[PDB]
Amino acid sequence: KPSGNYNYLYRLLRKSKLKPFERDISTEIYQAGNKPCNGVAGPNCYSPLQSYGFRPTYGVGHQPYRVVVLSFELLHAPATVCGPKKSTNLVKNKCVNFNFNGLTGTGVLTESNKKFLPFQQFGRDIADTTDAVRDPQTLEILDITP
Amino acid sequence: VSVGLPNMTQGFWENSMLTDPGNVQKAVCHPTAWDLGKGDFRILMCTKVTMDDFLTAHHEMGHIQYDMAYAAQPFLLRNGANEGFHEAVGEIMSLSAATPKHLKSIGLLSPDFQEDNETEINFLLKQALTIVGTLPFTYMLEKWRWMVFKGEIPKDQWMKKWWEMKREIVGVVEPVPHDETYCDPASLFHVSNDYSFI
Amino acid sequence: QCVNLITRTQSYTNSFTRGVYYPDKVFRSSVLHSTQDLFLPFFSNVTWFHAIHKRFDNPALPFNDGVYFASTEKSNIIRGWIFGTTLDSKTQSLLIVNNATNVVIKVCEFQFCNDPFLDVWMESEFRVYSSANNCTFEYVSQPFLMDLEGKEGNFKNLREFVFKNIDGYFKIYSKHTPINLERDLPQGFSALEPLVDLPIGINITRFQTLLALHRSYLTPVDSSSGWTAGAAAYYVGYLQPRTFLLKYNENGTITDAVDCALDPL
Amino acid sequence: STIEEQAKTFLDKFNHEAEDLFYQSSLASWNYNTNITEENVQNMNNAGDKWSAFLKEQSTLAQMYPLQEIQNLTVKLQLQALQQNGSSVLSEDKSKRLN
Repeated sequence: KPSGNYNYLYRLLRKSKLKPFERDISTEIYQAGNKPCNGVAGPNCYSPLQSYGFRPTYGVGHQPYRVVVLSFELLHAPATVCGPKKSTNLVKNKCVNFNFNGLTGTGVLTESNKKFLPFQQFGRDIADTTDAVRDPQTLEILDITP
Repeated sequence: VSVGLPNMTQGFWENSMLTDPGNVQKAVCHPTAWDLGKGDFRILMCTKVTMDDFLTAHHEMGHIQYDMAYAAQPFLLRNGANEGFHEAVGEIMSLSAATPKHLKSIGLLSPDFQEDNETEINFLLKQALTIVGTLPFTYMLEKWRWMVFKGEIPKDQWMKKWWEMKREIVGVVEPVPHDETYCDPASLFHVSNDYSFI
Repeated sequence: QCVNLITRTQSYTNSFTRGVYYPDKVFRSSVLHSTQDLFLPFFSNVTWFHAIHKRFDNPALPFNDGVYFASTEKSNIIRGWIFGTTLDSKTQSLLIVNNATNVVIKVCEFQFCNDPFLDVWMESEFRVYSSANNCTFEYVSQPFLMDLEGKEGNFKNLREFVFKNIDGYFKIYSKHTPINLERDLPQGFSALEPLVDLPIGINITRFQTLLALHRSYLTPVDSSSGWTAGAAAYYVGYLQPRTFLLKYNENGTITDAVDCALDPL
Repeated sequence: STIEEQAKTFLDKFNHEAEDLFYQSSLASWNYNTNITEENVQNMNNAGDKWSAFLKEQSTLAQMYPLQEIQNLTVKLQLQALQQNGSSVLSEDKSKRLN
């Protein structure tokens, strides 16, 4: 603020040593010692909150910087946050390697013949060989052959 | 930075008005520094094309460099060791800038000019006229002020006392005697506003 | 707020054929193959907890290794589904609300009633109350049940769900079967479809269900007076790990299942 | 909770508040030296009067602190510069006569 931004407070002295991610929001007047605080006192009542001042004329080490600190966490649980992956175009009638999903395949691609059911992704024969895949983006059925 | 002191804030130069302020707003022209506090300094003058303007600018930058040096020290400790140190360290940066080899290196002086013994002697004589000429005058002013403020010498013994050790201490005789009511050594600028000479 | 909560009944019956679901996302055509996993046993003994409803009931119904839930209902009086372990704002607990606007799914701790209730209505609305909100989660979707007042001069349909807890991947399967038989479960065969999987990771031990019937229109004059001790038909069965054989069609269905431990044949 | 920590926090809060007041007064004096106005005169006059009252208050509050109970040279020096007398024994008539 050109007249000084005093709304940005900070607590100079805490009751004990800080805990990782511990917050002090109370406006308690910090009785340092040798005399009880007793509401408001001159020598030993010692309010610890301090303003920033924050004029635009402040120095480089004194200018208001804005900081974002980020912390992730992992656990023995399903991972709810990941990073997106971009898929290339899909081709047909060529002996190619492909990764339509978490499964990895290789073979020639051909258009649909057999209708699927909506809650289905894998077509298999009697010998546990996958041969039908529904595309992720487009809802088209494709058949692979070795 | 040839000496070794690092560069500082780029917003300071625009924050200091250096040319003639003009009549659009009243402003003084004494070259003065401003150590405003937490990372803010200003200089104030009206710059003209004089060599003494360069001397005063070097003096002001020495002052402000010493100002920002002790910025990490607290506000009560944000000064020199005593009062005379700041003026002294401004003065040595003021005088050291008048070296013609520096002016030739930076191109202020052309390399055709040369320094001889007699020119250096004249420069030393001018320096003695400025520096060591004022030293015994400052000495006897300080001594007279110390006997005055100590309250030891009588007030009414000053018929010729300041006159007589002006005659014998520095070798200056008054042309006309003065009576007791005169306080001419106490009539100077610094004693009138209680500014010390030590 | 909380209301009268000392009411309990009981019943008992069997279960013939229902309780077959698709194993996972896989498709085959005219292939007869077997799996070993959790299932509802054929001809197994189930626990009809309560018979019919304007009645009150407060059971403490436990949970173990999945559960088969079945109920007939017109106008969809059943609205609430509560799972969890402590159910007293101590550990995270499931909550499903199947209001006609949109189904709301929320897992966390809750200080509800020991026997919670939802409604009293018209003009204004009696919404969810009497709970704690010290917890974060969200899910919303299209409501599971089909359109209300689906009744004609004859019987129309029957709702069925199964719930399975595995690896923190809570799975629900369901079906709405349109039948005209008017007598409990029907003699026939069908399957169960996979719709929703939730990554949660919370153990479940006890669970109940909720009714959202308006006890009255005006609040202090009318409420509940001489109508208690009962609840609707929502047949409950457990699950055991066994083997099955399934038959697949030419389009890909499940049209016949035979038990693998019933009889020597 | 010895007297040294109380002296430390008193010195810190005095440094901060006096730094703010000194910054305001020096800023007002600088922009008045560039642009002479009577409103600026009132500005740094009020700022300097408030800072003088503040320094008197800090000196009087620091008079409680024992100057012989500090072993650190910096805190001892700053308390010595803070526990100055100035007007410890000074009649108001004598003070206004001096002024």
